[PDB]
Amino acid sequence: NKGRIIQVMGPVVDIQFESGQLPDIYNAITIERPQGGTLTVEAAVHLGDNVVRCVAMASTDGLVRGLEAVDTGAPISVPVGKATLGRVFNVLGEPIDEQGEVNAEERHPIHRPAPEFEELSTADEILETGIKVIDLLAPYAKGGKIGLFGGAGVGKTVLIQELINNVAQEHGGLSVFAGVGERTREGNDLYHEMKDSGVISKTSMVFGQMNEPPGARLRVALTGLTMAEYFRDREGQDVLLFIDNIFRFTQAGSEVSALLGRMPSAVGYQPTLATEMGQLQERITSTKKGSITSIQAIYVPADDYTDPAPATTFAHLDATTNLERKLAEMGIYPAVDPLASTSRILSPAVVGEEHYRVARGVQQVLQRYNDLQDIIAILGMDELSDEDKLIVARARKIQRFLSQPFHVAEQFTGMPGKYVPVKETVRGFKEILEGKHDNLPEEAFYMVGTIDEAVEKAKKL
Amino acid sequence: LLDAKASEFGARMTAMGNATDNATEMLETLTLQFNRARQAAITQEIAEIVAGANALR
Amino acid sequence: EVGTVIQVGDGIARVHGLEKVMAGELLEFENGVMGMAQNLEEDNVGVVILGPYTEIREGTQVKRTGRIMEVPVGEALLGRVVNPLGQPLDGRGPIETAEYRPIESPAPGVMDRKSVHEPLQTGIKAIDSMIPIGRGQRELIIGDRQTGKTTIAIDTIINQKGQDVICIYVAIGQKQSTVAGVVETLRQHDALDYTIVVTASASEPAPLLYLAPYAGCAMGEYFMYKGKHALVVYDDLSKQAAAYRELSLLLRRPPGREAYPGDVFYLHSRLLERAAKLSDEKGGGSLTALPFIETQAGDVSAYIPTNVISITDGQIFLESDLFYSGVRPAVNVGISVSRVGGAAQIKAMKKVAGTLRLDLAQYRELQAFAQFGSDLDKATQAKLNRGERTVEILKQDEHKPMPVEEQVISIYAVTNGFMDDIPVEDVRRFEEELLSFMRANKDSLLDHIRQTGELPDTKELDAAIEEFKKGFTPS
Amino acid sequence: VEVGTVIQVGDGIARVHGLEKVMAGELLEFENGVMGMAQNLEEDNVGVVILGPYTEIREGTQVKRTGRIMEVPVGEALLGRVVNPLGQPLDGRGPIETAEYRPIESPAPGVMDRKSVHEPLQTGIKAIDSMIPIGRGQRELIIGDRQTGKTTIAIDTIINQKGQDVICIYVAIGQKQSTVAGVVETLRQHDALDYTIVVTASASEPAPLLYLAPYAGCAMGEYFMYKGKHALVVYDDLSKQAAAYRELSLLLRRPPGREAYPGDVFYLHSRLLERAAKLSDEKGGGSLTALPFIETQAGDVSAYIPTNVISITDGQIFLESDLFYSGVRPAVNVGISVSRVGGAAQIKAMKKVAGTLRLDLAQYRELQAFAQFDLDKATQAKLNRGERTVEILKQDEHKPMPVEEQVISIYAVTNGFMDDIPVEDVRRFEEELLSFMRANKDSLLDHIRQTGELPDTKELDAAIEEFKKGFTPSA
Ligand SMILES: Nc1ncnc2c1ncn2[C@@H]1O[C@H](COP(=O)(O)OP(=O)(O)O)[C@@H](O)[C@H]1O
Ligand SMILES: Nc1ncnc2c1ncn2[C@@H]1O[C@H](COP(=O)(O)OP(=O)(O)O)[C@@H](O)[C@H]1O
Ligand SMILES: Nc1ncnc2c1ncn2[C@@H]1O[C@H](COP(=O)(O)OP(=O)(O)O)[C@@H](O)[C@H]1O
Ligand SMILES: [Mg+2]
Ligand SMILES: [Mg+2]
Ligand SMILES: [Mg+2]
Repeated sequence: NKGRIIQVMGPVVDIQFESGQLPDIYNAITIERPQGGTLTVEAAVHLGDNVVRCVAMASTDGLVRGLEAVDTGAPISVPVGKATLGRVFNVLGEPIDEQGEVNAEERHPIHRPAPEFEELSTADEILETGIKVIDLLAPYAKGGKIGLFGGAGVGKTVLIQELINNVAQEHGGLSVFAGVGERTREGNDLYHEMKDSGVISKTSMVFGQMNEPPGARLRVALTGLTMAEYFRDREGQDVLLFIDNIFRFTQAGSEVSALLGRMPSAVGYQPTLATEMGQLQERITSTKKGSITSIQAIYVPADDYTDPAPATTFAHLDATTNLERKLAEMGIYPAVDPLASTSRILSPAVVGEEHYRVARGVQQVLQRYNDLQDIIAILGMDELSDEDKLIVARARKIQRFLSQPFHVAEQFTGMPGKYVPVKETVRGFKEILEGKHDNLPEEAFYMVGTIDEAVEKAKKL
Repeated sequence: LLDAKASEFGARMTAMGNATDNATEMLETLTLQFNRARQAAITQEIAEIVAGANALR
Repeated sequence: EVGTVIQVGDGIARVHGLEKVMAGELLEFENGVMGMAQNLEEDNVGVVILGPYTEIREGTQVKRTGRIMEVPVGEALLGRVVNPLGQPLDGRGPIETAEYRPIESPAPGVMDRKSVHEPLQTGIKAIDSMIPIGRGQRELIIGDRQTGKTTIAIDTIINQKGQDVICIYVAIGQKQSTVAGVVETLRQHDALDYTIVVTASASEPAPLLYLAPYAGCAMGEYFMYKGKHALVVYDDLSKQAAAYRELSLLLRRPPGREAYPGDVFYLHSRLLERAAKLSDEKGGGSLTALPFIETQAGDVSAYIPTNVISITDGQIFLESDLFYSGVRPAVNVGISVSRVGGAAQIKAMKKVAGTLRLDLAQYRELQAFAQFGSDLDKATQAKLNRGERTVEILKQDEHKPMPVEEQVISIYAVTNGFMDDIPVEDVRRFEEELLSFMRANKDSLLDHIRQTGELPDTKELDAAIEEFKKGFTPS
Repeated sequence: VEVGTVIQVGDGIARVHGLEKVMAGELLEFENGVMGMAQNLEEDNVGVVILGPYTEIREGTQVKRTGRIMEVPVGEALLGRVVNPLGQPLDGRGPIETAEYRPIESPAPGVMDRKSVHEPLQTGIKAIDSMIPIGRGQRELIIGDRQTGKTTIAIDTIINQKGQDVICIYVAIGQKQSTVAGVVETLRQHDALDYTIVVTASASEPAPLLYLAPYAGCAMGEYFMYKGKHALVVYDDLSKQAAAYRELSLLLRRPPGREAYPGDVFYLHSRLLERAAKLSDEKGGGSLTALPFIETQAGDVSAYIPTNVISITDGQIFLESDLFYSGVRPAVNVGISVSRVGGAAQIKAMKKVAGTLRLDLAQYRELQAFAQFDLDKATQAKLNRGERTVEILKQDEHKPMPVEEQVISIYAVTNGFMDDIPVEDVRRFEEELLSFMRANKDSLLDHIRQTGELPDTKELDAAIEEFKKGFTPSA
């Protein structure tokens, strides 16, 4: 089926086809450029009068009205299986690593229905990250859905890179990384880092970064997800799915929304925000056939968690790491909110009675410190009771012991990174609550691994 | 000492009585600023939605 | 009868023809996918699609059914997981039933009702004592995420075990594995066999999220109009509202505050008014509603929260500050309301709860003096000691609903001063051991409250508690 | 297709009929010689944006295709010249004689075309070079209110590239032209103009030229990047560029979003700043470093346009008025400011002495605020150290310090050599110390110049102690 371009409006293209020869919605349509090369566009809306409105997957500059458009007869299909491992891809499933062809068995379409209710289950086993604040207060689950919330420049990318360094290094199964609407520098940094460590051989990489037009940023996560879905269903092996940043899928949809003919919703967003998010998100999951441990960076515009995009995303997660700027502004890294960060597996049944009690004890001390901050600021420190003065002292030490130097952030911290086991983390915060380190200064707790390292650091001061 | 203590606590009554009256004055000023911003935010948000809808039609 | 599609996009199809179609009529596309006529315009019919739309194109034909949307109802849906169309999702075969009801159905009138006088026990001490819910009432559960909203509804459903009350948990816009987790929790506590689970997950089309509460309401109404009693939970109406907004904006109906149309209030009021307490002439059955609202950063004055607050008979406000402190359930008693009030309680609970709401109000009002220890006069000294002890009784573990007879004795003990001698940290252990003592030995005092709905002889009850208090070992 | 006709025109926005097979985003030439840019290819008409004066462009004016995209002159001929976004000279020193040209629109280097940022771009400012270091190929936002010192940082950075073989490009967007003339004279007086290109789209210019100005300046920098040389580009500022793009979009009747900006306002700056990069050794190893500007209103970093540009760049330098007027100049907020390349952009000497400096001073400023509400020994020592370090990071405008001298000054204060010196004498101590080191201990400075590493710390400690014997404190 052949068509003709009648309008070009930025990333949107209207194509008139012959009567009774219309491409279905989500079909890939190729257009030969005048300059040279091929432009793939995806069918979005059937406007009427045999016209199909399409979202382009690359630049529409150079196009002319009247050019021929060819219906491929199916959605955007991309390579799957072990041929994708070690390779770097774009939105269309083409290799961008300059290492020859991709001899794949099959090519699956990027669009797909979500799994059945019968296929799904819950994630109960704990996944050790080696990061103190996460493992204690809001631990991740194996085959579960993890979300890394944060504002602009609070530490989502540094955190997800550390989780790759800690979790994916000694991982028996396979991995997938999806670069969605973020910095191309960081894709190059991560590729060469994975190449040096040897993790590249276990990992399929896809990139559709913020240089690209919206259509590329809209569908690049599906390209990566389709590869992860193969490793879950077809092969019998565990999968790690890293996405940075999933917000850019929603933003990409918001860019094309008004040009597709859709009236705007609240806060400048598309009216189909929740439906578009759900139909992508519900595919990202573990099933009875296989396990996907998904870790997704989630941008919070204007540091506003009430924003429709991050607010709607909260429903799709089993654990949430809530980054806040006020902690990052002090130098507390990772800047994890100890109260607002949550997990479905934070309970005595999973992590034990001691872990839950210590974790809850930390939250009550830090909650009481926040209630006193506004009182102390005006009326002074010495007007408090002896109980509250001790709570303030321990809260500030706890807050600093929640900080940690990362392996991937040595160029920012200026010191070596540290891995801390869970049983060691629980022991450290327990001794601080009991009052065994009340004579150590605050800086001793700042930027260390174990509680033993805090005792050693206090001697230097 | 007892007379000086009486003077101390009397002086604290007055000072913290003023600080209470000053806090209520400031709390009203902040409540005016809040409701100025709340009304302005809703006015702007709804105006941008309606402006966006009129651009299509 | 027949019409052809002009344009398709985003779960919406505009159809040429269908000249005698009804507003809200069920339509069938040629591939078997269903639709609903929402907009009747001069030259087309705006149809919302109740399924996948990738095979729907221009030139696709649509048929009239001549019927409004119905759902299967009755005993066959008990223990089952279904979608808003009544189709089973649990993978446990079909739903055999002759009984059907329409999704859109008129609520009982002013003369069809009787005042709400019967308790619907949640089993949660804070709710049952000071914010009581009655059979036929609509009580909003409202608060930010991770405040304990869903838990309260699940614990309420579990507490209906052996009370002859059919429960209905409607999930709107949730992750489907989270819904799978909820039904497993109900299964483990033996709550599922009298419960219907309606789920329209986030990947479902927007019309199913929109229609999910109405489908669950119809299933509850079957038991109401047959003389029985039922409970419906909408979790949540925020995501339902957003789904209806999506469709209205796509059908180009004019936007207002937060881009919602002018009939979004009408949407929720039409839903919630169908929950009611019928009169003796109409059989005396009831439907109790527990709608949810997820607020953002505590903004109760946002548009959709404001709508559902005014519609309902009361609100159970939850808060993050209380949740993080360890006050769980995290119920703010000061701002929470039940307009039905004492009428929804038995005589025993009504009598003991008067002092409880008085004591708890004075504690949180005079909490500024709490840090100034032992400088205060003995009037405010004992009230702070009493107040912090009543807070510990109002704390309650997850999935452990208490019978009303055990609640009233626990509230009676703390309010009359039988726990003033015992330390603050031992109050919760003192409660658990006291009720274990009362269940085993002094069952006659418990059984009096079960049968009569009133307190037993107070001096006999005082004697029973004092025997336990000597046997108890503090620490 | 041969010749088009202007059917309507207003506010520098013509609508053309006749051009059938015109390309998307094509350069067009009007009858009088003024150029234009065809935005959207609609079915009937073509919306053309005029790139120049529109006084003589009436209805019935002839338009013709060029068959090309928008293009600018590049190379050595632009060095020391003041041009507009089209490339036409405004200084009145003859025409720009050059054969090399580059387009306005050009793709960014891909994932495999880049190498990680590893080479310093020395600003000569201690606060930036130590705590928020910029590397060759990095994008570093300079953000803050009016009169906070943003332009001064960019001009001082440009001046510091004297003899370092880095071609600078200062892009003025929406400024008054007399201020741009003053900037040109400041570069002339400091002998920085020889290696600097001054692109200017003043406030009197049409909005399309303000819109197009950063892309023109980017293209002039890309020339040197792809040759294997290194270049720095300053966009002063992108707030006025975005405002000019908003004007452009609203005049073309494109649908408005937040603050009346179009949906692709993020994309505008993302594709611009992505073109700034550090190329791989395989593609020549050149670079383009970018200093975009944002003007905040009342310190509102969380506004719409500021957070878009923060989310694009590799960190930001945030300047505030309260710091500026309290004596902290440059007025860098250590907590909000950050570098996303970090230690990789510093030489090993700076990396070792200032590796933890930003985190230490972030902790200091929090502790300073908390201390105001009699402290202990270890905590009081941290405040005394931090207070002295703050004085070192203070610096006058137009006084660049070589990186070797910065290392010695930061090494001295962070290793406690100024603990016995009063706070008011720290800046005089620094000036006298470096003057002593230049005159008598240059081999220690020169070791840092040549190797990029610290000298022997034993010898360095002794050399600083030797200086202190001849220092007289005022207090
Ligand atoms: N764990 C950390 N330790 C030290 N510095 C950090 C850490 N996380 C973030 N930062 C600082 O903040 C910057 C921004 O981090 P990034 O992950 O890029 O933010 P975003 O949340 O926008 O992805 C980093 O370049 C670094 O300077
Ligand atoms: N009374 C309680 N005691 C202890 N934990 C609770 C209690 N109520 C709820 N929780 C826990 O706190 C979390 C609150 O989330 P949830 O009940 O889903 O509320 P929401 O629906 O508002 O997110 C759950 O993970 C639950 O296990
Ligand atoms: N380090 C400094 N020391 C003293 N004065 C400074 C310094 N930096 C900037 N200034 C002064 O601040 C004023 C504003 O500088 P400018 O760079 O124009 O700020 P902006 O571009 O943010 O408006 C100028 O008068 C300049 O002399
Ligand atoms: Mg990031
Ligand atoms: Mg919930
Ligand atoms: Mg300036």
